[PDB]
Amino acid sequence: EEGPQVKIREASKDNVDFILSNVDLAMANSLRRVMIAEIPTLAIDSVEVETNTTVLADEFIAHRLGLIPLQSMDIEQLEYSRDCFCEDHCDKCSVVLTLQAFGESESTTNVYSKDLVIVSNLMGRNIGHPIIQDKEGNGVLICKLRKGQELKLTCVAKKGIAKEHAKWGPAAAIEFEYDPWNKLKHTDYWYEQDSAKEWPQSKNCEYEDPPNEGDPFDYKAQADTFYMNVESVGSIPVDQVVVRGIDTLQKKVASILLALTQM
Amino acid sequence: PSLHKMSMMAHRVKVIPYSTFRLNLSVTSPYNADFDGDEMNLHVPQSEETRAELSQ
Amino acid sequence: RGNLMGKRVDFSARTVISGDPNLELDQVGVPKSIAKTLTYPEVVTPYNIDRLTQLV
Amino acid sequence: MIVPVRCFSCGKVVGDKWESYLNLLQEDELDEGTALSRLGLKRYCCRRMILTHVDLIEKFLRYNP
Amino acid sequence: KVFIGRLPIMLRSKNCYLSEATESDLYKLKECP
Amino acid sequence: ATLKYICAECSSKLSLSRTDAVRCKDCGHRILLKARTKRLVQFEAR
Amino acid sequence: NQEDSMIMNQSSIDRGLFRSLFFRSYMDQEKKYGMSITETFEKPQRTNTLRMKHGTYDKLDDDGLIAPGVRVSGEDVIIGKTTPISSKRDASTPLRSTENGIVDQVLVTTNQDGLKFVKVRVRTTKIPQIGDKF
Amino acid sequence: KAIPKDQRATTPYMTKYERARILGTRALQISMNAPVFVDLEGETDPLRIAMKELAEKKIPLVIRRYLPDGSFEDWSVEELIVDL
RNA sequence: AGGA
Ligand SMILES: [Mg+2]
Ligand SMILES: [Zn+2]
Ligand SMILES: [Zn+2]
Ligand SMILES: [Zn+2]
Repeated sequence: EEGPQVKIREASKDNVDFILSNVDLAMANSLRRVMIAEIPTLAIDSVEVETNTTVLADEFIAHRLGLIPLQSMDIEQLEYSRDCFCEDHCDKCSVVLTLQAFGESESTTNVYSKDLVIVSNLMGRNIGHPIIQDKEGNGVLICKLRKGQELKLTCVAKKGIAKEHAKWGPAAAIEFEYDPWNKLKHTDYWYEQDSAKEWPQSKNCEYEDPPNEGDPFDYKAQADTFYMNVESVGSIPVDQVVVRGIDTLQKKVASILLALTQM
Repeated sequence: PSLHKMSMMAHRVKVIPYSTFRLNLSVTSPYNADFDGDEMNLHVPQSEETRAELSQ
Repeated sequence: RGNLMGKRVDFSARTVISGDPNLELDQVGVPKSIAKTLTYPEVVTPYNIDRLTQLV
Repeated sequence: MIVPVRCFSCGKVVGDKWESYLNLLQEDELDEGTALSRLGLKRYCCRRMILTHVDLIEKFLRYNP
Repeated sequence: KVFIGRLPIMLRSKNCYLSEATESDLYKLKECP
Repeated sequence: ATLKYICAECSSKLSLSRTDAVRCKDCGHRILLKARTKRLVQFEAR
Repeated sequence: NQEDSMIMNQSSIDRGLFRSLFFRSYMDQEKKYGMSITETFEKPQRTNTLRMKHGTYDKLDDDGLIAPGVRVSGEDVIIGKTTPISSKRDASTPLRSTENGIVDQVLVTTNQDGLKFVKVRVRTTKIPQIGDKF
Repeated sequence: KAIPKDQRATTPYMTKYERARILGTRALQISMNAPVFVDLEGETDPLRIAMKELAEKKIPLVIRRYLPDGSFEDWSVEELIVDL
């Protein structure tokens, strides 16, 4: 249609399997990195603890809180607190979450990511909602309490990127493959008898033409056609994990173009 | 232990982050150090004269 | 043997060692904290006068 | 000691899946290898997260205050 | 009849409370089973 | 308001001061704890 | 990762890989001297002795104890105590100079002798760093 | 007793130790605001100033070399060869 | 009582 082309193989709420063609490996890999590391998300970043009568320590809990995925759809309209003008935080730069739990039951009382409450004003933007993918609708199991085991704490979720902490990681594992038949001779297969029998074929072997032995080595050949799979954690929908990745890398290069211009 | 004159050599400071003394790998052998949890001592000269002894 | 041939000494430091393929042979990675503790006595000379005033 | 939220290696949420896993074994009677797989834990990094977990929290809850 | 000092007892021995103690008692007693 | 020391076993609050006697009220045991500050502690989620 | 060193996944470290807890319990007591000349667990000020530690005494409560919530840091005084001499001398317990953390549990009990017995547990989270052994 | 210049027999070359101690000494003196015998062509480190002084053999120092008997031979830094 |  233009320059580098996409061909989606399988799509879902959580996963995007696709083929990227007419691209440099450098570009596919740069995008691979960008998706993992530089796409902004919203995650719990400060936790004021009012009371904790649990078997878990204040900071053990605090840590788990950061790892709880939050709706970061409209993350683009939330300011990075550092760039914001308020003494610490506000609605323009943060989502305030409250978590209050108590063992009323004789049986063990469970504390879930569902038990979170937004106390900040959202400005009608899609943000800070704890991501629930859970079948029974409970999300992450934060804690367990017996009886007089009370948990009272306040959360300040702030905009951030995986470079600062992997809690702002919007993507889980990103699958990446190229040249399933080693036509490029980019790997030297370790073997005992036969590299053909010993090394399993990948799915993508089908999507590419086998080399046919009675042919010379294509030194001319460069690497295009990349079989990838982006897995979302839920903070952002899979499509956006890809789109935003492309955008972030574009904006990143843009900064360099502008920096030259200011100079 | 310091069974060699090479178990005590003079180096250029490089101030870096993280709590470890960092050394070039080729200098490992003279000291007899490895990184399985070894610790090393550093002494700072105080005289222009003293430094000259180390450097020269 | 303990107080005269050997001595506990000031301007000394010690930590865990780890190797670096990006350091030069003759250099030593010093943690910021260790550099911030150890000190060198520099005499105020017209050459160093301005540098030193800023360090101060 | 209490289910890890997110798999250390890849970072896929694993926090929700504990009770669900423990249930696919008691009530559904299934073997560990199929239970994990039902829960969508494909990569072994994710599999090891649940498969090797030791929910010590329960033992801790057995003490009074 | 006559008190002749104190003998330090070894934990989980006959003369120790914990020997005849059950899992549930130990948890109440603040002892790890 | 105020619960200076808590009981180790029966977990009843105690609110005592110097020269009261280091023991629980209705419970024996001279153990006793300290009940966390009323000043909130803030932690980073990293 | 040359010569017995290793490369660790910082991403995993964040996710909770190899993080641990560290607790340390500082302890003290009120020593009685023949003629009922017992010690005192209190928050002292200048008031004659001046022979007292540098760490913020301001973290202590009237009982010479830090409340079990407070983030302690330098040689911050964890236990305040005084010794009378034939007057406030200082017998305070500061946080191990190097160490930092949070007050976990404070135990206010009795000695077999019937004396004021104190135990202060201080907790910290130790995250995998660059010189850490495995 | 002091061996005369025409009867000296120690190396006409400067020992590793001599050079190290000369540079250390001049560096120390320069650092203690002593007068510098050469143009500091932008130089600021007293060791680098000392190396410059020794380079032009403009150092007014003398190595008194003691022999096991106690006698000695005096050698100027101007006269000693620096093949090091 | 442990570490190289
Ligand atoms: Mg070793
Ligand atoms: Zn703001
Ligand atoms: Zn994983
Ligand atoms: Zn009681």
